[PDB]
Amino acid sequence: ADIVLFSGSKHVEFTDWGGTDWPSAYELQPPYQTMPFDLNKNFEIKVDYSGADIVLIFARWEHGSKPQIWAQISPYYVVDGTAVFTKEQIAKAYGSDDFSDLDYIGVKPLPSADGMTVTKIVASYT
Repeated sequence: ADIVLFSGSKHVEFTDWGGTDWPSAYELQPPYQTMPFDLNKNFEIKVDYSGADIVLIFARWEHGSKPQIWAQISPYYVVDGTAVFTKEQIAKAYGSDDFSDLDYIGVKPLPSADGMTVTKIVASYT
């Protein structure tokens, strides 16, 4: 499967850390939503984009005395305008590939002048 997570054209503005928000090309909260792809399989996220450097985030909020994880990864490669982030890379930044307590997944720009445009996001099994 090539699962189409997003298709079309979505332009995002993000200029500075001081701002009112840090928007996303694409976001999921695994505890509050059905997952559109399987995290226990060996996935890749492929993003067709333009403009700002893009990152993929897997986050677990601080709970009790288990600390917050904010695992923010750059693509494995970007080629001809498509960034590819792999499970290996995110599982390494997250500390494990145990995504049980996973709270948030986002595809987000880093600060720029032009912002980022996304035309397509795909989940893929390796």
